[PDB]
Amino acid sequence: MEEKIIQITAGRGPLECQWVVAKVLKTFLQEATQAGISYTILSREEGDANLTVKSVTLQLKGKELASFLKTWLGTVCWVGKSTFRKFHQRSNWYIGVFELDQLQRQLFSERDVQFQTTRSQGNGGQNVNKVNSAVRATHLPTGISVLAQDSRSQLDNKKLALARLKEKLAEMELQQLAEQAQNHWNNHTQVQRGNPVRTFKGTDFKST
Amino acid sequence: MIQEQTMLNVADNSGARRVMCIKVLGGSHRRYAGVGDIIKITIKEAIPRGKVKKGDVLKAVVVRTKKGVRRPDGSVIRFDGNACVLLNNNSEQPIGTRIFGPVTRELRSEKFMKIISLAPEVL
Amino acid sequence: ATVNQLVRKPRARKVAKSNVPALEACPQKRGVCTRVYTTTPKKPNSALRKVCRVRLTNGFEVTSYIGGEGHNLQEHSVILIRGGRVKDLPGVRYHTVRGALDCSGVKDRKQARSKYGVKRPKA
RNA sequence: UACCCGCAGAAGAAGCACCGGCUAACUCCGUGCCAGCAGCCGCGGUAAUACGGAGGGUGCAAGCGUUAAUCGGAAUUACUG
RNA sequence: GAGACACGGUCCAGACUCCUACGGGAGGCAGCAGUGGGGAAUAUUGCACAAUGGGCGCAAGCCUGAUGCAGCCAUGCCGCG
Ligand SMILES: [Mg+2]
Ligand SMILES: [Mg+2]
Ligand SMILES: [Mg+2]
Ligand SMILES: [Mg+2]
Ligand SMILES: [Mg+2]
Ligand SMILES: [Mg+2]
Ligand SMILES: [Mg+2]
Ligand SMILES: [Mg+2]
Ligand SMILES: [Mg+2]
Ligand SMILES: [Mg+2]
Ligand SMILES: [Mg+2]
Ligand SMILES: [Mg+2]
Ligand SMILES: [Mg+2]
Ligand SMILES: [Mg+2]
Ligand SMILES: [Mg+2]
Ligand SMILES: [Mg+2]
Ligand SMILES: [Mg+2]
Ligand SMILES: [Mg+2]
Ligand SMILES: [Mg+2]
Ligand SMILES: [Mg+2]
Ligand SMILES: [Mg+2]
Ligand SMILES: [Mg+2]
Ligand SMILES: [Mg+2]
Ligand SMILES: [Mg+2]
Repeated sequence: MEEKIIQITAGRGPLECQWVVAKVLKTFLQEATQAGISYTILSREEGDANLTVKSVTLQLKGKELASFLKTWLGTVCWVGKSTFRKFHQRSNWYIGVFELDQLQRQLFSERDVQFQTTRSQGNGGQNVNKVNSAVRATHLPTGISVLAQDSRSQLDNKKLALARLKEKLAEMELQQLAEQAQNHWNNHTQVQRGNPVRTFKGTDFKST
Repeated sequence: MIQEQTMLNVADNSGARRVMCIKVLGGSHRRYAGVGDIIKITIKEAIPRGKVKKGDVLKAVVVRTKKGVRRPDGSVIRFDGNACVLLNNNSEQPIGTRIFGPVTRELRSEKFMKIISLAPEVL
Repeated sequence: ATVNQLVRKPRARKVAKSNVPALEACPQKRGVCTRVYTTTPKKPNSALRKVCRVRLTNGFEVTSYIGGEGHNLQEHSVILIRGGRVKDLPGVRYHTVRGALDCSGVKDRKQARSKYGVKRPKA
């Protein structure tokens, strides 16, 4: 059972390209359900007019996926006159299909946390020069450390350090999705207008 | 008598001119390294186009010392400076292809026969 | 314009440079096929155009154009460039010779074969 | 040995480029702003002499296109001007 | 010696390539061929000094690998196919 994430995008094209994207997405879903694979919709950001979608993301779950995909991956071309401008001459409209990447999202283990007890660096008083309530939770793979000394109860300091480590790793887990969406974005301008793997002619929408 | 921070000259053509010793190998709390001992060095200044570049950490073998080497008959051979030959950090074989200056027969062994053969004169 | 002015400073000749400077006094300058792609022409034309990136021996870099129909070139390869400029492919000053240190001829061309490097189709 | 004298047979040797205009020379079949691009102006988005093949013409040929490269046309460093 | 401070003459220093018992020694194709390399690209480790005349000698003789020249190549050009 393989997992594939694919993106269908209009590139940097007009409303005709958006309409072609919608039609190709519908045909792709119909063919996938015929082939027996399941799916879910992730993003369906709309275009600018009615029945015009800009880009869509698909989650593919099934078996023998690398054979179903290799007849779709690439550039899909629709040969037909523009329906929004009745006298435009351009006849070929190209849309792109790409294969995306996913991370290894794992729940936070607590067994990866190391605790150090040391002296709270104040100015300071002679009791805080003793107190080893400064708790340092260090995450051994990532090396990220956070210190908690808010309370003079060391159990609460340990709990606060663990909670802060949770929070701060939940900002290293959150700057990876943005970093990979910066990579998803490039696919929009990476569409190449030529060498079509599939061709649909007219409104009859015959495959070729 | 070669310690850490000791500055040695270079007796081959690997490209380096001055090195500085950063470790004496082969024991705990070792103080000194004599003729025939391996040391860990760093390159301090070199020629513009050579096999090694400044700041690299690498191995070496001691060849010439001012302190000298004793012989069974009680004699001693001194020199006017400290020199070493650069070796590979992994295989411990000389990097260059030519040896300058004399050497001694404390290097006569299965490990430094290439150095002995390349040396122009052996004391 | 007067004779006194022209003897105090004579007529200055106009200096002209070439539009294929990377050839460096040579009809060809050797380079490696670093990376191969297709680009799209600007107004008013529209197609896909086949090119290749090339690295010069002196440390520079150029871009070449693949003519004919069908090209079998990949990266990690070394070609040459003959000359000739394509405008609406902004930044392309050279044409690949059909068979220059990596390339082959146009498949099943039948006339004007000398320019596209097709060997003689002989009955 | 240059060269001089006999043998056989068209044999053992005809190919190459461009082609809308500049510039001598454009019809068709395939395709459809795709495949194809030059020296410039510019062709191809269903009717193409500008693309490919066929074909055709024209002109050359032990050579054509590209530079390294020059001069000219350029009176576009102009004393002649 | 007349002659530069010197191609194949001398001495010293230097880098590179070789022979050695380790003490020490030898060498310079930008002469004709040739090899490796570089290139986008250019010939065969051929012969007769028979001639030239440099050269050296009275000369024979010979360096001669410049010369006479070869073999090869569409390289520039010329005339041939
Ligand atoms: Mg109307
Ligand atoms: Mg105070
Ligand atoms: Mg206290
Ligand atoms: Mg042509
Ligand atoms: Mg024309
Ligand atoms: Mg004409
Ligand atoms: Mg064309
Ligand atoms: Mg049209
Ligand atoms: Mg047509
Ligand atoms: Mg001729
Ligand atoms: Mg001129
Ligand atoms: Mg003039
Ligand atoms: Mg004399
Ligand atoms: Mg002289
Ligand atoms: Mg001399
Ligand atoms: Mg000598
Ligand atoms: Mg010589
Ligand atoms: Mg020789
Ligand atoms: Mg030579
Ligand atoms: Mg060579
Ligand atoms: Mg070569
Ligand atoms: Mg040969
Ligand atoms: Mg002679
Ligand atoms: Mg010729």
